[PDB]
Amino acid sequence: MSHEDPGNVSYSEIGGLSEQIRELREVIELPLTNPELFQRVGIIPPKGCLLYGPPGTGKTLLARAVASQLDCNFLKVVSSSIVDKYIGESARLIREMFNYARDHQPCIIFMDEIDAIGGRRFSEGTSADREIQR
Amino acid sequence: KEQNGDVKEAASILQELQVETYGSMEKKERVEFILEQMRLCLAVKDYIRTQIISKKINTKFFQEENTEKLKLKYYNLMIQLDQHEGSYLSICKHYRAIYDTPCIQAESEKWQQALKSVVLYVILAPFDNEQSDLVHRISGDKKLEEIPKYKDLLKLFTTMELMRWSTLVEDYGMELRKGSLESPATDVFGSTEEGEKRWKDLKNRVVEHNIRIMAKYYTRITMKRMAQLLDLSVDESEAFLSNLVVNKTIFAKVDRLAGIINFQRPKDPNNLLNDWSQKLNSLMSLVNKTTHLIAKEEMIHNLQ
Amino acid sequence: MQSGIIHAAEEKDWKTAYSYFYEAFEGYDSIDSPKAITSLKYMLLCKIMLNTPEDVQALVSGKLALRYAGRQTEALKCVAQASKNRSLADFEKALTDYRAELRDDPIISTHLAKLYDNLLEQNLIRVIEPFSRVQIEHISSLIKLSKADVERKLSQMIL
Ligand SMILES: Nc1ncnc2c1ncn2[C@@H]1O[C@H](COP(=O)(O)OP(=O)(O)O)[C@@H](O)[C@H]1O
Repeated sequence: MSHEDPGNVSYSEIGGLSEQIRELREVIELPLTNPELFQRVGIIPPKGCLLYGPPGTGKTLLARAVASQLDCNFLKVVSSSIVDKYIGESARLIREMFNYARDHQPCIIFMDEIDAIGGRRFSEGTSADREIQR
Repeated sequence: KEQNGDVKEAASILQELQVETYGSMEKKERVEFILEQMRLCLAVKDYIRTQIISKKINTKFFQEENTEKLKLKYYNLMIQLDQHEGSYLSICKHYRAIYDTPCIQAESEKWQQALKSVVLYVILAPFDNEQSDLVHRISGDKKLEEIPKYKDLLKLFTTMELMRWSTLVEDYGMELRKGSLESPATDVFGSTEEGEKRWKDLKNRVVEHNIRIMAKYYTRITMKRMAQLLDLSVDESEAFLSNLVVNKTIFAKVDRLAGIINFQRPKDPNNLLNDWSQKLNSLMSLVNKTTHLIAKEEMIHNLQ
Repeated sequence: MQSGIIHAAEEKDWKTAYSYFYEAFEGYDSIDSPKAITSLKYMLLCKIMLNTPEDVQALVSGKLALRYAGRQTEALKCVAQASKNRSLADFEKALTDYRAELRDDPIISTHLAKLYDNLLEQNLIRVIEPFSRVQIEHISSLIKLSKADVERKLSQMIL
């Protein structure tokens, strides 16, 4: 999920949501390119962003264009291939993900379709639910 | 500048000072603007803010190399902040800082008065190792001989002894008023309020100077011989020793119902026997070891 | 405010009560001048009585105190300075000079007598330090006071 994605046209290809196009730029591209202004006003930049809407609004496509800029410092995740057959062995993957992302300083993590791993909560359902929730 | 400012008009700039420290600081513009207001603070008779805002100054050096007329030349206005209290050691390094500008601008008249200026108060600073070594660095100067009175000032350096303040004024009464440059000596004694303070400071320098060597070379000392070797009332000697022992820079014990006083320290027999063992070990066995080896070399050099 | 008042009424905790005065003044901040103006006297009174004098001049040197400067904070300046210098005569001088400004304590008897009796040996620690074998009339001179109560006082010291 590091050296895997092929290239892509820039966001010039997509259109119709340029408000959002610029809007993600302030949370991702700007705070690393020019962190000075955040210090001048004295306010920490945002941390995480969510994308939602009907299917085929170009949600995956926009992330494709964004990752098409760096192409080297971008991690992508289906949020479904994380499960396994063992008891642990899945959280640890998350650990080393955040540890590699700790290794490289300007890391971008992408996770599609959290609803697989997302969930909300359960009143003591099945044990596999407990593996997931952990 | 239109109204020429006042307390308030000078207070106007006070709110927009740190602005372009965050906007952007330029080594030839932001410096001149950032030093500009603190003089107006000086006109306001405010120093607590002047030193704080000035703390951004002494981090904005390393452009004096290209800035001649301004960078090293506001410091003259910085001894107005350094000058309010008795920070006589603070300006010590200062006048060496400004000592170069009349040397880069190699003139040797304003530079000349820089020589006397930097030195006329190093005696006027309380004693520190920073004084004892800085007097060494100012010592051995290739231009220090330009001031022939620097040696008469050098008498105050080591083992002081007979540096009687009366003879001092007898040798120094014309460096205050007379002279060729005479301006730092004017700041020392010319101005009545400043000069007077430095008369008393000089006294301070004198008595405190002698007291140290007294502790250096006196087991005990009679009260009368102290009052006479200081030329002042025994009560005044009580003041000088009291405010110096509360200073605890020189320990003493004025046993006053007999007057005889000591400059020494008690002796734990652990300490006494420790030192006896010290001399017995170090300077009895080691040098003994060395002497035999030089003696062995003597055979090799002379007859086999 | 009256939390710090009665919490300081028995003289057991001279820190948390100070926190009550600081809290009450912060509440009176910029909304009640007559009530906020009185908090400083009690906060700095509890600090000087706490024997931490320099932070009084520090607090009054704070920009918040500049909003509420006046004859009372000036009266606390000289008192904190005399306490700092350990002067039986400077303290008496400020006490006499700003007496009307000084009377405002609800209990000026204990608050002045206790700090004073502190000031006695506060004086003695300096005025006795530089010597070992003294004749007592001179130290009665330097203290500027009779020597009998000096004998009982210092005797209280060694005791
Ligand atoms: N504005 C657009 N321009 C070009 N293609 C688009 C646009 N919007 C949507 N698409 C197409 O729709 C797909 C969006 O899929 P995706 O972002 O994964 O949505 P979902 O996650 O809901 O399936 C892309 O493969 C893309 O080809």
